[PDB]
Amino acid sequence: MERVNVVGAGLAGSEAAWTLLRLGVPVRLFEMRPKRMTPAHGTDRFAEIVCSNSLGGEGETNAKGLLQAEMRRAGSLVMEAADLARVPAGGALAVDREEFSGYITERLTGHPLLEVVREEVREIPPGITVLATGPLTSEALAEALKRRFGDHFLAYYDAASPIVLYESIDLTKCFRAGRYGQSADYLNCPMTEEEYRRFHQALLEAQCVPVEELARRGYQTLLFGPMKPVGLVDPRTGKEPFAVVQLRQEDKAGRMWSLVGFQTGLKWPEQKRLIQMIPGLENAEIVRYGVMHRNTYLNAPRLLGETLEFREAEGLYAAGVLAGVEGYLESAATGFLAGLNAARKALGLPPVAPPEESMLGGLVRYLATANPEGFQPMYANWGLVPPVEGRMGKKEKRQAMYRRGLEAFSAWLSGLNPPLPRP
Ligand SMILES: Cc1cc2nc3c(=O)[nH]c(=O)nc-3n(C[C@H](O)[C@H](O)[C@H](O)COP(=O)(O)OP(=O)(O)OC[C@H]3O[C@@H](n4cnc5c(N)ncnc54)[C@H](O)[C@@H]3O)c2cc1C
Repeated sequence: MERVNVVGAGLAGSEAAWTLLRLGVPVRLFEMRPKRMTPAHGTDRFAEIVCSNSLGGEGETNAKGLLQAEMRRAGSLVMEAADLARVPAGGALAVDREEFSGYITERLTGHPLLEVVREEVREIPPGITVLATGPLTSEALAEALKRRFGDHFLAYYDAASPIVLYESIDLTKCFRAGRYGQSADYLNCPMTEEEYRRFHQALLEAQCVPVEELARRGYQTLLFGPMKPVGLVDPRTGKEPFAVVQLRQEDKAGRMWSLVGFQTGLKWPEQKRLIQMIPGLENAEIVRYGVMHRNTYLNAPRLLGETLEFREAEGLYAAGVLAGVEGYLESAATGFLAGLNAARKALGLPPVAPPEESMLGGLVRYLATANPEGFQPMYANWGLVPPVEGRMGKKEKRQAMYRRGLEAFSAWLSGLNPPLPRP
């Protein structure tokens, strides 16, 4: 019909291309490597794994585990490669990285419907196009995306604060409120002077400014910063608290709230330790840890639909880190969806999206509808899907969520018209 462009042959680009091919749609796959390398890549292989060889935990209480199962059910090339290249790593799905990318490279390159172009794409290609250029998207394409969609809707670094599950918050210790300049819908966690003092020092021991760097500059620094109580009034004392930690709603459904101004580079167990010191958050469940690093991505809530098609550019898609996710598997899975919808478009069919119970479904809903102001990248986590009701233990609830999501995803796949062929 029409040959579809896929820009970038990483995790997301490789899966997109494959999905197009599986549906008999011809692909033009651009990859600048090796003509131009990124600071993190060392080969010219498709889907090169640049760091850890882990695709995440595979257990039935792990959100990444559910996403693995969905992609396996979908006949994903990345999962096929991963299962073949698997090496023992207790708990996690880990791979021999060269075998993995070699297998993926061979399968794609040897497909007759696939044409590979070894060039840096400097402008958005016309026609039906999937952009999947990753955290180290070439500067020229990044600037082309800004020119086309707006210079505040692409970032070159993230600065993400920890996000906690709302249902894990002890709300008796908080209050909704804003100060002048703020929306009245922040959650506030008040601290006494002694509570702040101990918090500040634990932060020293834990080691757009990273929050720990502010502590390091002194006791007063945080208080002048993101923990300033000015303009707030505790309705439990009728007074302005000594200090506060504010939380803001991140997802449309309200299951996920971030700590305001808590961008951080602390190790994950240190973040957990620190957050559980905050009144209201003592047994809060962190579902997305804070990070700050070089990372090119689009503001998905301002730009994309749940289908991963650009809302204001028909037949254009983003996948992977560029689309606002984080993680090898998350990149591949959004690659799959974007490739599926791009293929459908080429075939004159309307777009689809997985259900909200599935991890991929929960993930793309979040990309499309999360809080757009200061949007940060998201990885798979249980905050993304509806909870299971009950008084049974956490592990049992999560197992149920896993089973319900994989079942919803499988039914969705089965309903596909046209269907994806068996692997
Ligand atoms: C240093 C580092 C460490 C990471 N560690 C982990 C980790 O431990 N675990 C984890 O889950 N994830 C990790 N990631 C995060 C992320 O999940 C991976 O980067 C993942 O590969 C993202 O998939 P992707 O397809 O979106 O991007 P990529 O896999 O990077 O694919 C993008 C491709 O597009 C190409 N490209 C870029 N610009 C152009 C252009 N203009 N024209 C043509 N081609 C272009 C690139 O050469 C690249 O091949 C890490 C990332 C980095 C940078």
